[PDB]
Amino acid sequence: ASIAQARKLVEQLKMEANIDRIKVSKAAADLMAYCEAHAKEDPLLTPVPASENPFRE
Amino acid sequence: VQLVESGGGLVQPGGSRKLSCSASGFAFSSFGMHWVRQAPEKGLEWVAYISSGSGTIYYADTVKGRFTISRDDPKNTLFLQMTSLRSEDTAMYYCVRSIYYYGSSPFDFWGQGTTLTVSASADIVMTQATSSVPVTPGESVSISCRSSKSLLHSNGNTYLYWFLQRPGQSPQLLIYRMSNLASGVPDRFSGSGSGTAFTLTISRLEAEDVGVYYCMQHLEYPLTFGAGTKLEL
Amino acid sequence: TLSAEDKAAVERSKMIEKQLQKDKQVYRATHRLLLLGADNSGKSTIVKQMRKTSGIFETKFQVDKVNFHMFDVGAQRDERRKWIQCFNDVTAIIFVVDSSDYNRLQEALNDFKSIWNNRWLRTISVILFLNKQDLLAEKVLAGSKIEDYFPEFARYTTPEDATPEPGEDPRVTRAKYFIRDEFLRISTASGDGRHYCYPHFTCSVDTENARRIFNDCRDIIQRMHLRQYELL
Amino acid sequence: RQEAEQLKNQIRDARKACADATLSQITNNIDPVGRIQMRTRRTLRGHLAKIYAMHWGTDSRLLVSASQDGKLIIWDSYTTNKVHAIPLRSSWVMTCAYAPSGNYVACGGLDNICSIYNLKTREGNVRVSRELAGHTGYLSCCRFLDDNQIVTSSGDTTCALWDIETGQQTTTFTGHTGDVMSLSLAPDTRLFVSGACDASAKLWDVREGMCRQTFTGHESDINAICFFPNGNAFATGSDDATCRLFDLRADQELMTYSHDNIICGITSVSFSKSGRLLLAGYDDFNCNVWDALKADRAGVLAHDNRVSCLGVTDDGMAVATGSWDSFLKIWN
Amino acid sequence: ASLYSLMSLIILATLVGNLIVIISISHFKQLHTPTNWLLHSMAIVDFLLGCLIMPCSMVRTVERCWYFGEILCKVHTSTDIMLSSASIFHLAFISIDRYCAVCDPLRYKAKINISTILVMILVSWSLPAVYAFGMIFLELNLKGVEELYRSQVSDLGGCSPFFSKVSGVLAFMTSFYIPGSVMLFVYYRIYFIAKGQARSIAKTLGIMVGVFLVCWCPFFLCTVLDPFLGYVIPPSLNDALYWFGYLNSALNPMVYAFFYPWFRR
Ligand SMILES: CNC[C@@H]1OCCc2ccsc21
Repeated sequence: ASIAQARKLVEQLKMEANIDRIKVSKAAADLMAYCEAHAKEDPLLTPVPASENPFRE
Repeated sequence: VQLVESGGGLVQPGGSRKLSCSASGFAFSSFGMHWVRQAPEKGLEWVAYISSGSGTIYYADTVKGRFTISRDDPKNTLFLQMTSLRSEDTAMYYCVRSIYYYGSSPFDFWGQGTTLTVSASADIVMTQATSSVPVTPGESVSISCRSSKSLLHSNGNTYLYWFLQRPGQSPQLLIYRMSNLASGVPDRFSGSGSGTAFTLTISRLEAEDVGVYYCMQHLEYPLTFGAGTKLEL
Repeated sequence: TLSAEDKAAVERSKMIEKQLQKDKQVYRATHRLLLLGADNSGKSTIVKQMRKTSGIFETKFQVDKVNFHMFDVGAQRDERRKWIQCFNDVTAIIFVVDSSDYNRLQEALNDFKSIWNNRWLRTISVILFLNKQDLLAEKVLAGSKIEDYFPEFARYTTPEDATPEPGEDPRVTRAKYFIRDEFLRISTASGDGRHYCYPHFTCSVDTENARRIFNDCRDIIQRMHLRQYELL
Repeated sequence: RQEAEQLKNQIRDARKACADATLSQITNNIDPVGRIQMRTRRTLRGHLAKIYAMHWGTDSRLLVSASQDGKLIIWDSYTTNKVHAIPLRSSWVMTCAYAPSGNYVACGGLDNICSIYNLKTREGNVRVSRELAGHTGYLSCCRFLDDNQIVTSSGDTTCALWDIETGQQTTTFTGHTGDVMSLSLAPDTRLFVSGACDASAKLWDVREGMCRQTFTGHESDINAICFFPNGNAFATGSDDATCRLFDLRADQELMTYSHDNIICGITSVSFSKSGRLLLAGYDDFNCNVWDALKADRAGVLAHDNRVSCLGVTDDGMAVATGSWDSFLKIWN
Repeated sequence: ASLYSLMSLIILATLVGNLIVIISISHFKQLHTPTNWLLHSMAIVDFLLGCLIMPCSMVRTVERCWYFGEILCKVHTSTDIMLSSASIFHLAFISIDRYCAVCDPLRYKAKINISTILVMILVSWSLPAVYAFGMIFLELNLKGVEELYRSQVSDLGGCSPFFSKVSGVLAFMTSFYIPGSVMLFVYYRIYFIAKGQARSIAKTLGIMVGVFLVCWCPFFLCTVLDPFLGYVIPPSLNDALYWFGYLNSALNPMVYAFFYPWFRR
């Protein structure tokens, strides 16, 4: 039990601590940028007339 | 997967014969069945058609009251009943599998056929430009086919097929629906078209590409074939 | 549908719908049961008498031309609340208790409490089986007591309407009905008249459990129908 | 043990000293989508018992569904036709997956086995080609990487990477405390996220078979996990009527999508083609569509019983929803 | 005017009662059970009665006269007989379904399926029509009373049904005795079972029986008793009895739909 796993958790938590991180405000830019870059490719977002969609009627 | 046909023989005029095709090695009770004729000096011709559930039956306009089709699911046996044999039923008959769902490839596996010697309209017209062409083992070949009515359908499909029966065996399938490639055929065949005229192109050329290439449409039911273009190497 | 291939596709779909209808009539005439118990309880022997790390086992028995499907949950973990949501449509639950140990009884009591009070297990009635009663009889005549585990056993009298066996010794009875009540007290505290409990006294050598299950199921479904038609 | 808690405090502090601005502060200057009207365009019928899982095909036309009577059905969503009907050996199925090439399907449940079905045989029938065994608990999810690799989630707190050709596990993913409920793949198929009943979500590396990151914040257990189209975010769904959105690189919790009018838990989550919408199926017989950038309720897909699964077409064409009353609805 | 108002109150109510239920069954997916279709068909049969017959039938009573072609009276009556018998048969089949559900719990879903229900609807729609058409077209009923049928009633403009001493009893039997006895036996058996389990741990059936009985027994009793007595029942009184039988069409949709909690939605 303690003789071993505790030996292990120490390892995984030590490994997980060292990770590069960024600014949260910067993180709120790539998602937006994707949103406006692909806003015109979303059929569900902009309603489509019953001419270029296969679920008419 | 192998199918066996039985019957044949020489029948005096005015007789009646019971031709049969026997299936084995697959789920025969899920495939539609056809009969296709072929004169010794002419191209193929479709005879009749039975569906998987026996609820739908078609006949060729040439003979509708003379022939009769039937199937048996517990034994996997298909039958063709012919009466009052005229002076025309002197060709070879084949039994062909077919299964219909989205993305399927109908007309995939053919039988081996049989022989039958007899002693002495508004359908789409499908024609092929030529009958033969000499080529070289390694050059590019192009076979053309034409139709009388637009094969393109409102859904978006183009019902055109290429078969290319080899000189000595039963026909096989190269291209289905004018663009798609069959299962085991080499990846050097292709097809293209515009709606009325179509072309089959062979990039390379091997010794196995000799034979007669066929052009069939599956828009309406008559099921008219082409003429055939033999290749000599 | 204006092409031959589309018509053939519709026809294939129609065959599929006819196969699904026969599956549905086959399905509507079957009753599903869930079997639950512990390792000491003889639940593994009742299935044998009635008839790799797998996850579930099946056993089919027929009585009076009625089919019953009993599902025994095999090699799983110690947590039950997650996969118990898939059994909210069974007719009844068979609970098997080995009440001849004097030690392994309180844990069975909390088990029964957890199963009876489950949220997803409402409307489901439970059939209680008390197994290995002969061992209890062999463990009480010599005198391993019960008061040392349950101090209120010394203040319990045989209830007024009990029926003893014909060859019964007076003593055995007091303990059997004490255990039966102990189990029955849990059910009466909740449920507000939507499911019931059906206790029993089962032995290792019995050939009647199927009939008891049939009768309890018959009663459960009759009560369900009577409530549905505003008759209860 | 004391040192461990220290470390954890160090990690927290590192995460804390990064949140300069939440999503709302940046996103409060964008016009919303407003109101979206989605109508039922198809209704698929034929299942006997409740429906537990579904999966769209890359063709954007075909889909597969699984029900508790022990049946798999493949539909054609344009003409409402049925293509295949497959019966299962065990009737307690819980998940199903469809191959990216459209050649195979998979399913599993309360039998500790993951079955593979071959859809393209010479004979016109569908038959089982591989049974993967070795798990101790029930299977809860499965996803294809390619025609030869599959990742499964079980009730024995472990995940696994399999090899269909041989049928033996090549990697084991241990570390969860409670039984795992769901998983999601990445577009590059180099990483995958997983959520379990221990209210924690973990990120795993397929090649090295090792845990990379951990996410916390949910009060109850995790039922459904989805992944952002871009590749850096993923959204979850719990039993406490809440859904979040965690970044990978940032390692934190972003805007939270919840309301005071919902008491029941979430069963399924999915994303839009652009990431502008977040739709989740709730236990109150309904499906809620949310604005993925401003946490605004925009549209409701109103089934007579609990919604069990969702799905969005690859090209954004439509959305298919399943439920416990054995009906499938397509909204466009 | 008051009589006209009452007449409207009956028909309009019947129409509203039957139109709601039909819509409710067809559109909604959840209520598709074999048994539910039995109610749908019943509601259809009741509806037709209020829209065709109750109006024209009201006209004879109000102004004590019949102003229409003779070819029409053979149409108005048979229509009046077929639909009433169909409604009574539907009631009997509903009672049989209840008996099958309560006294055979483990084989209910198997026995009472869609097939059985379709057969029930087919019989209930076919047999009353067969008995109404031939009976009212071929003059089986008029035979032996032609002098009396045409001596007084036919002379003066009228459109009053007439039965002999051998056809009235057969109609009485066919349209009241069998379904009523079936319902009585079924509900008497069910009452004891329901009571005898309540103690173990009884009025809805009593209502239903009373509504059915007090609403159709006097009309049939007078119909079967008048030929023997010698036609001493006043025309006015009789009309009442007809309206007192039609009132069943207005109350039947309500007892079998609104009472049950599952049909509140
Ligand atoms: C009160 N309308 C019922 C109708 O009135 C004419 C005779 C008859 C016989 C069975 S039902 C019926």
